[PDB]
Amino acid sequence: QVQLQESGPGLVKPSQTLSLTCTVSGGSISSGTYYWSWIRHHPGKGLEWIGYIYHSGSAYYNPSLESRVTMSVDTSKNQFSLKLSSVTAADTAIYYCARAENLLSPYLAEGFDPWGQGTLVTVSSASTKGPSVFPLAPSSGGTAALGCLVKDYFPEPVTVSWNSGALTSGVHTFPAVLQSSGLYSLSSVVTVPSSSLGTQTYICNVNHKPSNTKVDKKVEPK
Amino acid sequence: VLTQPPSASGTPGQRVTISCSGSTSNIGSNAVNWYQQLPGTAPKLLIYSNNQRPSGVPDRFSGSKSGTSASLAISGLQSEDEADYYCAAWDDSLSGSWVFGGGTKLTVLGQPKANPTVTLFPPSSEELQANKATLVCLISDFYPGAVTVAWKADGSPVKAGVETTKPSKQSNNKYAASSYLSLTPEQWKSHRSYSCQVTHEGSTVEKTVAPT
Amino acid sequence: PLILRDCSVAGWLLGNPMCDPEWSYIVEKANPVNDLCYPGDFNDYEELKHLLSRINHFEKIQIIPKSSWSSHEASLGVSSACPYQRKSSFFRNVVWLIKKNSTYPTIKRSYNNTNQEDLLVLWGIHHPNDAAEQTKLYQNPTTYISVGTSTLNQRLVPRIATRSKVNGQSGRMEFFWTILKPNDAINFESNGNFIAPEYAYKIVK
Ligand SMILES: *[C@@H]1O[C@H](CO)[C@@H](O)[C@H](O)[C@H]1NC(C)=O
Ligand SMILES: *[C@@H]1O[C@H](CO)[C@@H](O)[C@H](O)[C@H]1NC(C)=O
Repeated sequence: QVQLQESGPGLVKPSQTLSLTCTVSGGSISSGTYYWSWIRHHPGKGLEWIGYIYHSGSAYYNPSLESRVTMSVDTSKNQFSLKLSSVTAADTAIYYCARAENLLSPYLAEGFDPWGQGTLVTVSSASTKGPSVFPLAPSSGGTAALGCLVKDYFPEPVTVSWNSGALTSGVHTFPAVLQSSGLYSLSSVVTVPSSSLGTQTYICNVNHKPSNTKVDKKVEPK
Repeated sequence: VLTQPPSASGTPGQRVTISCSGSTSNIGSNAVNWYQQLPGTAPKLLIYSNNQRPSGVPDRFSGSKSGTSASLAISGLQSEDEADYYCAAWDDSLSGSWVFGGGTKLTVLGQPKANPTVTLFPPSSEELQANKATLVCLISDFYPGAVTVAWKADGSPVKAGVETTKPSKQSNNKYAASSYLSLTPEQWKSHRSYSCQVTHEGSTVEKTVAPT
Repeated sequence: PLILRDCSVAGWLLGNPMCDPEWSYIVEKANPVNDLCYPGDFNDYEELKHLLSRINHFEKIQIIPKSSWSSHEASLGVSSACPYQRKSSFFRNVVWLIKKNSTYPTIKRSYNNTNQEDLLVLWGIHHPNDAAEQTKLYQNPTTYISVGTSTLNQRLVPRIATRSKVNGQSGRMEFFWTILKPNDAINFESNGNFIAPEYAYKIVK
């Protein structure tokens, strides 16, 4: 099972260059006759193929993006990468890497498989902003809900875990609301036994990679 | 570029077909692929070379092409098939590229009702100490995906400073939403209580919190 | 002793993947099911069929290793028209060379027949369907193939033109052969559209 992983989500200012990297694991980028591909999903639109590249260097691009696009391969790091120049808000998207697995001709490869998990790239002139995190305390022999509120960050995404991932049962992280200020906020809540409130510690772990912000918050009764 | 119906639906056990209309330069000249995107995941390959399935894709998914049109038939429809389905083909125009249809959202109807769990949180001590106040109304695990949220201070309604998300499809095909009410610490302390009222299907639930 | 088949002599000598050492003559179907998987033509076909009569000793040998192409791509020359076990392939005794890192340097290769048997050497030319196809495969827009032995001179030019689709392909491949005499050399020069020899055949009559 070959696996693909895009580099982390981020902000790019308009007219600058978006750079992404895909790391391949479980197989060699230079093994087999595959093309290594980038595909993006603009919010509320569809899928758009950007292009793909062979391990020895030749590449083929979507003609609507060709003049701004360059890809490259780094066989020693087992990576391939994408540069998209002169970006605007039209380039805000989830960017996926993928392996085009089945050659039908020397340059035509189909069957994108596997894909990475995408990476969200936001094109904006606004500054990155890390969240403030507040505990949502449980108030109660049954079950109690507790959570944490992740306020005023930009851009998306944040991830929330509980007790470093040891706690997954009953965890709901809700989609963010977009405030009129242009900042996001979200909540994560976990449902736990009321009995354990006195003896068990609950810490939510908030990660906001676009600003390199990691915040832990203890959520305790009252 | 390729044209797909924006929606399609069926009830469990049925056969649903999803059409993809192209031109001579793309579907008419080249192999068609289909991709399935479940909620919260990346697309996955479903059909390549017009009608071939990768390992782990059952016979119930059947691809076909004729002329400048392609079709995906999903037999024995299951609740887990709710997803966006994309067709794709190489297009010979302008020296060539892969193109996608706009995607078809497939809904499987007849799923069991589930009313939402509503949790209301007051502002935290820490937030109040920072001279702000947010009430958080969390609404989860409901089906189907339509809810109404209204807020109240004491018995009087409140409209200002409310932000509510659109209901979003979870991985288990149920839905989640939230609503936020922004107050000054002073308004929070001036009233006896605040309430969040959620109506879904024919049920209305009101939750209330009060400064301690 | 005769040789009977359900393939063409062309597809068998080229190594058509769909097709799996001494004889008096060859008799072949008028319309074999496996001829040229990638559509095209085989030059002087009947003359070659007549030459392969009453042959004694027939052995395929490697004369230009597929691995010897350092600045062109030898692994991309496959086609869905030439499937082998549901994956795209190509004739196995010639190599469809492709540009490499967006470049197609001029090829200058010679092979001196240092055996003592005659060698039957096969090669080809690719006629793409349009100018965009020519860029995608070879980079160089305007190309040639030069072939020379002591008895033969070819100065070929591919014809870029759209044909009717056959096995999915609107382009064409055209194949040539010669008998290379012991201690003569065949000389190839090309900047595109060259289907190079890999395996050749020893012929004793
Ligand atoms: C491929 O060509 C690029 C120029 O576009 C050059 O910078 C690079 O060194 C070449 N790659 C290899 C592996 O030779
Ligand atoms: C082939 O090699 C032999 C031995 O090295 C040499 O005598 C002969 O001239 C060569 N033939 C050609 C055409 O170069």
